[PDB]
Amino acid sequence: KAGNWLPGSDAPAWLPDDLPGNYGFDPLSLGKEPASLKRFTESEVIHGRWAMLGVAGSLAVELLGYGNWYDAPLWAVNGGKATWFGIEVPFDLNALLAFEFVAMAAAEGQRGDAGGVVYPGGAFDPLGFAKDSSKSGELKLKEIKNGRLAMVAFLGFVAQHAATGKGPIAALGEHLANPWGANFATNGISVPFF
Amino acid sequence: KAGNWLPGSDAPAWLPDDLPGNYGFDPLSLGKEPASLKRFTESEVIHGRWAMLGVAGSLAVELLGYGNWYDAPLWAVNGGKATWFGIEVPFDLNALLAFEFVAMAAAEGQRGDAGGVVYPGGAFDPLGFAKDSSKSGELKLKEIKNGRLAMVAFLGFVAQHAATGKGPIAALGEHLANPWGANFATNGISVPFF
Amino acid sequence: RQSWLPGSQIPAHLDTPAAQALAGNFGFDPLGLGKDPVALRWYQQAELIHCRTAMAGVAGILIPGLLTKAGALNVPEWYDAGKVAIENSFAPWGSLLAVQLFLCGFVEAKRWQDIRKPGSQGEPGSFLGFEASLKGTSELGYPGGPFDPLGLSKEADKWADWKLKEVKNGRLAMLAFLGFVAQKYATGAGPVDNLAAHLKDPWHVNYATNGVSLPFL
Amino acid sequence: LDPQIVISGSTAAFLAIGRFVFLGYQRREANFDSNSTIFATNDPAGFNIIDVAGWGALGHAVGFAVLAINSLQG
Amino acid sequence: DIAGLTPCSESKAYAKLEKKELKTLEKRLKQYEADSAPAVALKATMERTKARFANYAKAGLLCGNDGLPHLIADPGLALKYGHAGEVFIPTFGFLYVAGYIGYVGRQYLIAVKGEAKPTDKEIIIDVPLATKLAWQGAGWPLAAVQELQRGTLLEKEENITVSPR
Amino acid sequence: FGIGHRMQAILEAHTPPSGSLGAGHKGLFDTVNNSLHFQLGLALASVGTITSLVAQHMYSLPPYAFQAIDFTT
Amino acid sequence: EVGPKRGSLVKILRPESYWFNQVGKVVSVDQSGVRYPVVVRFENQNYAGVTTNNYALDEVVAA
Ligand code: CLA
Ligand code: CLA
Ligand code: CLA
Ligand code: CLA
Ligand SMILES: CC1=C[C@H](O)CC(C)(C)[C@H]1/C=C/C(C)=C/C=C/C(C)=C/C=C/C=C(C)/C=C/C=C(C)/C=C/C1=C(C)C[C@H](O)CC1(C)C
Ligand SMILES: CC1=C[C@H](O)CC(C)(C)[C@H]1/C=C/C(C)=C/C=C/C(C)=C/C=C/C=C(C)/C=C/C=C(C)/C=C/C1=C(C)C[C@H](O)CC1(C)C
Ligand SMILES: CC1=C[C@H](O)CC(C)(C)[C@H]1/C=C/C(C)=C/C=C/C(C)=C/C=C/C=C(C)/C=C/C=C(C)/C=C/C1=C(C)C[C@H](O)CC1(C)C
Ligand SMILES: CC1=C(/C=C/C(C)=C/C=C/C(C)=C\C=C\C=C(C)\C=C\C=C(C)\C=C\C2=C(C)C[C@H](O)CC2(C)C)C(C)(C)CCC1
Ligand SMILES: CC1=C(/C=C/C(C)=C/C=C/C(C)=C/C=C/C=C(C)/C=C/C=C(C)/C=C/C2=C(C)CCCC2(C)C)C(C)(C)CCC1
Ligand SMILES: CCCCCCCCCCCCO[C@@H]1O[C@H](CO)[C@@H](O[C@H]2O[C@H](CO)[C@@H](O)[C@H](O)[C@H]2O)[C@H](O)[C@H]1O
Repeated sequence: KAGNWLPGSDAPAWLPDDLPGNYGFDPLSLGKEPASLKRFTESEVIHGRWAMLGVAGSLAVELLGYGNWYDAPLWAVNGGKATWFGIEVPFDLNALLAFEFVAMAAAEGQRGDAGGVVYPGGAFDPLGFAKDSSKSGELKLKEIKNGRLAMVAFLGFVAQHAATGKGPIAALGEHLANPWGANFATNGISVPFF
Repeated sequence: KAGNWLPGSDAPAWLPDDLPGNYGFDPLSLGKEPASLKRFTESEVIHGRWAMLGVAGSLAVELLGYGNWYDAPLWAVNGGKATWFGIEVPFDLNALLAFEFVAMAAAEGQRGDAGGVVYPGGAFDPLGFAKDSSKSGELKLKEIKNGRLAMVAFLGFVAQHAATGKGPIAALGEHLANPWGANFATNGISVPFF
Repeated sequence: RQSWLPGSQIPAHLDTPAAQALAGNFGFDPLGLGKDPVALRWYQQAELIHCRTAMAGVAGILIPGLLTKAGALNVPEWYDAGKVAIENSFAPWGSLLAVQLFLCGFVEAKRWQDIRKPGSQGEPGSFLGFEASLKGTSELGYPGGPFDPLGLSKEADKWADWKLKEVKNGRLAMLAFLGFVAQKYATGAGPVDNLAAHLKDPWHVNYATNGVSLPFL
Repeated sequence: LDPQIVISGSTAAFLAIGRFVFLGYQRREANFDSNSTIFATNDPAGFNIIDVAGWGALGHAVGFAVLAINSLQG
Repeated sequence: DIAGLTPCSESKAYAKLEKKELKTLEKRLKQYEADSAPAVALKATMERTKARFANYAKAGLLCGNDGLPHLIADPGLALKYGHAGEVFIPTFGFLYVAGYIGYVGRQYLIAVKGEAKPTDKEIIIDVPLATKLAWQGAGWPLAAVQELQRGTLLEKEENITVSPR
Repeated sequence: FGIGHRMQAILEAHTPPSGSLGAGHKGLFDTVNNSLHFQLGLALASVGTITSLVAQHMYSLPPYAFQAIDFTT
Repeated sequence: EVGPKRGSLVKILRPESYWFNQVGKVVSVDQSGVRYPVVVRFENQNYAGVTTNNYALDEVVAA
C-alpha cells in the first residue's frame, strides 16, 4: 500500500493492495462494489489528469501575465478577441464550440469504445517510460498523487476566487504579504461568525 | 561510549557502544526502536553539519563588517541588491528561490536515494582524512560534538536576538564590557518578575 | 473503601475490579451514566482531559490574578484578558482560532484514534520515526515518551498516589472555573476581588447577599 | 451569419460523429435494448436511412439553435 | 430588520396598543373607589401590563405593522441578530424535557417487563421504582447516545411481528 | 425502425449496485403494462397535481384578458 | 420425541398467525402424524382473546 490515511486504522478489505495510491481512504464505502470500484479508478485517473492540465494552465496564464483563469473567457461575452500567448486567435466563440465539440466527441468516443482503458501506452507513450510493468507501479503512484493534489488545488482555486475575487497568484502574494491578516478566516465569506 | 551525561546513571540498552557521541542521553526514549534510531542518527549528523555551516557563516559575516545574520535578507524587503563580500549580485529574490529549490531538491534527492547514508566518502573526501576505519571513530566523535555545539550556538543566536535585538558579536562585546549589567537576566523577558 | 456518602449503596458498576482501578473511585454515580464499561472508559478519558484542561486554565487565571493583586504582575481579569490580548496582537481572533482549531484537531484526532485502538499510533513508517514514542502505556489516558520527560511515572510505588493527586486536584479545578463563571455573573468582579471582599466581612458578603443566588430572599 | 453554411456544417458534423464515432456505441446499445421492416443498406458500416434521419435531425436542431442564438445578438 | 420588521421599542403601533390597553383598564378603574379590592386588582393588572410591554421591548423582539411581536424560527437569523431566545433555546429546552419523559417511561417499561405480571405494574404504578428512574433520568441524552452506539436501543427485525403482506 | 428505447430495458438497467433498492425496477414494466389500475392511479396522481398547478398558476398569473378584475370568476 | 421439548420457548413462523415472530412456550407435541402437533401457549392474547394455538413442526423454531 501507499500508506495509511488514518494511522492505526484497519484498511478496507475491498481495496486491493496493488492499486496505485491505496491509502485505505474510503469511510463512506463507496468503492465497496467491485464494479463501482473499477469505474472509480479510471474516473479518478481521468479527473487527476484533467485537473493537472487545468491547474498548470491556470498557473501559467497568471505567471506569464495574461490574467487569471476566471477572466480568460471574458473576451467572448463583451466584444473581444481571444489571445493565446499574446497572439490574436482568428476564431470566434461559435467556431470554438464546433471544433471543441467535434474533437472532444471523437477522442472521448474512442476512449469510451476502448472499454475503460486506464493505461493505454503505445502511441501515448512515445518515450517508453513505462515499457516494463515492473517499474510502472511506482510511476503510477506519482501520477495519482499529483492528480489528487491538482484536484484539491483546482477546488481551492474556485473556492478562493468565489470568496475573494482574486487569482491564485494574487491571493498567494497577498497571503505572503500578510499571513495572519489575509487567509480564509479573514475574508468574511468562509466563516460567517469570525 | 563517549561518556555519561548524568553521572551515576546507567546507560540505556538501546544505544550501541560503537555509536559516535554516545553519552547515554535519552530520557524520553525516543530512539528506543532501531528503525527510529537510524533516521534520528542521520538527522542529527545532517543537523550538526548544517548548524556548523550556519554558525560559521553568521560569525564570519558579523566579524567582517557586513551586518549580522538577521539583517542579511533585509535587502529583499525594502528594495535592494544582495552583496557577497562587498560584491554586488544581480539575482533577485524570485530567481534565488527557484535556483536554490532546484539545486537543493536535486542534491537532497540524490542523498536520500542512497538509503540513508551518513558517511558516503569517496568524492566527498578527496583528501582521504578518513581512509582507515581505525581513526574514523575518533573523528566522527569530533564531528558530532562540534555539530551539537553548533546547534546549541545557533539556538542561542536566535534566542539572544529575539531577546535583545543585537547580533552575536555585538552581544559578546556588550557582555565583555559589562558582565553583571548585561546578561540574560537583564534583558527584561527571560526573568519576568525581575 | 472510601465513599462519597457514608451509608449509601455504592453502584455495582463502580465496585468491579476494573472500575476500582480508576483513580478517585468514591462510588459517586447517582444517575448511573457509567453502567456500561465502554461508556465508563470513554467518560474516564473525558474526565482526565477535563481535569488537565481545567487545572491549566484555573492556574492561568488564579496565579496571574494573585500576582496582579500584589506588585508582581499587571495581568487583567480573565473575563477581559481576551480583548486586551487581541488589541495589541498580530492576528485577529478568527484567524487565530482557525490555526488553533487545526493544530488542536490534529492531536485530538490522534488521541481519539488511540482511544479507539490503544497503541495504534505506533504504526511503523507513519510519523517520521516518532511513532515509536507515540504508543501510550498500559493505562489509557496515561502516555509516556515525549510526555512525562522527568520519568516520574516509572516508579509504581508512588504511581497509584500520583494519579490520585491528579484527578482530585483536577476535579477541584473543574469546580473553581465554574465558580469563576458564577461569581462573574453575580458580583461583576474577579475571583481575587471576591475572595478579599468575603475575607473583609464574611457574615455579610457572600452568595446569600448578592441578590442573585437567592431570588426568594 | 450564413444560414446555409451553419446548417450544412452542423448536419455534416453530426452525421460524421454518428457514422465514425458513436455508431459502434449506438449499435451496442440498440442490440442490448431487448413486426418490423429491415432497412438494409449497402453502407459498409450499416449506417442506414433511419440513422441518417436521426443524426440529420440532431444536426439541424443544433444548427438552428446556434443560428437563433447568433440572431439574438448576445 | 429581518423580513422588513421593526423593533418593538421603536414601533408606533406597539406603543399605541400599550396605550389602548392601559386606557381600557383605566376606564374600568374610573368607576370604583381608590382603596377597594377592584381598584387594587385593576392597578395590579395595569402594572403587569406595563411590565410586560417593557419586558417585551427590552428583550429585543421584532414587531410588525400590527405592533405585535414576531418570532424568528431560522437558526441563522436568530443567532446573527440576537433572536435565539425565541425559537432555538426553547427548542432545546423542550427536547430535553420531552426526551427526559420518554426515557424515564421506556426505562420503567423495560424494568417491569422482566417481572411476573408486567401488566399489573402498568396499571398499579410502582412508586419507588418510578421515582428512582425519574431521578436517574437527568442523564438521558448521554445514556441514549450510549444505548444507540452499543446497538441496544433498537430491536431486531426478526423479533418484531408484521402482517402477512 | 431499430432506433429508440425499450422501457423494459431502461427499467431493468436501473438498479443501484449496493443493493439499497433490492432488485431495483426489475419486472416493473410487466406489472405496469399488464395492470390498468396502476396506470389509472399514475394518471390520476399526475392529473390531480396538474389540476392544483393550474389553480395556483391561474390565480397568480392570469392568462386571460380582464380576468383579475373579475373577482367572482 | 419428535418436535421441540416440552416447556421450551419457540418462535412462530406462520405468516398469518397473530404471534408471528413472537416467542411462546411449548405445552405438548402430538406423537401421531397430525398436521399441527406442536401446542404453543403465549403470554399475550390475540384479538379473539385466545392464548394458545397449534403449529406444525416446520412452523416453529427454537428461539
Ligand atoms: C493544494 C492545496 C491548497 C493550498 C496550497 C492552498 C493555499 C492557499 N489558500 Mg486555499 N483552498 C483549498 C486548498 C489549498 N489552498 C481548498 C481545497 C479549498 C476549498 C475548501 C480552499 C479554499 C480557500 C479559500 C476560501 C481561501 C483560500 C486561500 C488560500 C491562501 C491563504 C491560506 C488559506 O487561508 O487557505 C486555507 C485553506 C484551507 C482551510 C483548506 C486547505 C486544504 C488542505 C488542508 C490543504 C491541502 C493539503 C496540504 C498541501 C497539506 C496539508 C497538511 C497539513 C494539514 C498538516 C493560500 C496561498 C485564501 C485566500 O484567498 O488568500 C487570501 C482564501 O480566502 N483557500
Ligand atoms: C534535532 C537534532 C537532533 C537529533 C535528530 C538528535 C538525535 C539523537 N541524539 Mg542528540 N543532541 C542534539 C540534537 C539532536 N540529536 C543537540 C543540539 C545536543 C546538544 C544539547 C544533543 C546531544 C546529545 C547527546 C549527549 C546524546 C544525543 C544522543 C542522540 C541519539 C539518541 C536517540 C534519541 O535520544 O532520540 C532522538 C532525538 C530526537 C528525535 C530529537 C527530538 C527533537 C526534540 C523535539 C527537541 C526539543 C527541544 C526544543 C524544541 C528546544 C527548542 C525550544 C523551543 C522553545 C523553540 C539520537 C540519534 C545520544 C547518543 O547516543 O548519541 C548518538 C546522546 O548521548 N544527543
Ligand atoms: C429546517 C430548514 C432550514 C431552512 C429552510 C433554512 C433556511 C435558511 N437558512 Mg438555515 N439552518 C438550519 C435549517 C434551515 N435553514 C439548521 C438546522 C441550522 C443549524 C445547523 C441552520 C443554520 C443556519 C446558519 C448559520 C445560517 C442559515 C442561513 C439560512 C438562510 C439562507 C441560507 C440557505 O438557504 O441555505 C441553507 C442553510 C444552511 C446550509 C446553513 C449554512 C448557511 C449557508 C452556508 C449560507 C450562509 C452564507 C451567507 C450567510 C448567506 C447570506 C449572505 C448575506 C445575505 C449575508 C435561509 C433562509 C444563513 C443566514 O441567512 O444567516 C442569517 C446562515 O448563515 N441557517
Ligand atoms: C413510555 C411512554 C411512551 C414513549 C417513550 C413513546 C414514544 C413514542 N411514541 Mg407513543 N404513546 C404513549 C406513550 C409513549 N410513547 C401513550 C401512553 C400513548 C397513548 C396516548 C401513545 C400513543 C402514540 C401514538 C398514536 C403515536 C405514538 C408515537 C411514538 C413515537 C414518536 C414520538 C412521539 O412522541 O409521538 C407521540 C406520543 C404521544 C403523543 C403520547 C405520549 C404520551 C405520554 C407523554 C407518555 C408518558 C407515558 C407514561 C405515563 C410515563 C411513564 C410513567 C412511568 C415512569 C410509571 C415514539 C417512539 C407515534 C408513532 O407511531 O411513531 C412513529 C404515534 O403515531 N405514541
Ligand atoms: C475519495 C472519497 C471516498 C470517500 O468514501 C467519500 C469522500 C470523502 C466523499 C471521497 C472524497 C472525494 C473528493 C475529495 C472528491 C473531490 C474531487 C475533486 C476536487 C475533483 C476535481 C476535479 C477538477 C477538475 C477535473 C478540473 C479541471 C480543470 C480544468 C479542465 C480547467 C480548465 C481551464 C483552464 C485551464 C483555465 C481557463 O482559464 C479556464 C478553464 C477552461 C476552465
Ligand atoms: C536528544 C534528545 C532526545 C531526548 O530523549 C529528549 C530531548 C531532550 C528532547 C533531546 C534533545 C533535543 C535537542 C537539544 C534538540 C535541539 C536541536 C537543535 C538546537 C537543532 C538546531 C539546528 C540548527 C540548525 C540546523 C541551524 C542552521 C543554520 C543555518 C542553516 C543558518 C543559515 C543562515 C546563515 C548562514 C546566516 C544568514 O544570515 C541567514 C541564514 C541563511 C539563515
Ligand atoms: C459526576 C457526575 C455523574 C453523576 O451521575 C451526575 C452528575 C452530578 C451530573 C455528575 C457531576 C458532574 C459535574 C459536577 C460536572 C462538572 C464538570 C465541570 C464543572 C467541568 C468544567 C471544566 C472546566 C474547564 C475545562 C475549564 C477550563 C478553563 C480554561 C481553559 C480557561 C481559560 C482561560 C484562561 C486561562 C484565562 C483567559 O483570560 C480566559 C480563558 C481563555 C477563559
Ligand atoms: C432518545 C429518545 C427516543 C428516540 C428517538 C429517536 C429514535 C429518534 C430518531 C430519529 C431519526 C431516525 C431520524 C431523525 C431525523 C431528524 C431530522 C431530519 C430533523 C432535522 C432538523 C431540522 C431540518 C431543523 C430543525 C430546526 C432547529 C434545529 C431549531 C428550530 O427548531 C427551528 C428548526 C425547525 C429550523 C426514545 C427512545 C423514544 C426515548 C426518549 C428520547
Ligand atoms: C452516400 C455516400 C456519402 C454520403 C452523402 C450524403 C450527402 C449524405 C447525406 C445526407 C443528408 C444531407 C441528410 C440531411 C438530413 C436532414 C434531416 C434528417 C433533417 C431534419 C429536420 C428536423 C428534425 C428539423 C426540425 C426543426 C424544425 C422543422 C423547425 C425549427 C426547429 C427544428 C430545427 C427542430 C459520402 C459522399 C459521404 C461517401 C460516399 C457514399
Ligand atoms: C463542462 C462541459 C464539459 C463536460 C462535458 C460532459 C459531456 C458528457 C457526455 C457523455 C457522453 C456519453 O458518451 C458515451 O458514454 C458511454 C458510457 O460511458 C460510452 O460507452 C462506453 O462505456 C460503457 C460503459 O462504461 C460501455 O457499456 C460501452 O459499450 C462503451 O462504449 C460511449 O463510448 C460514449 O459515447
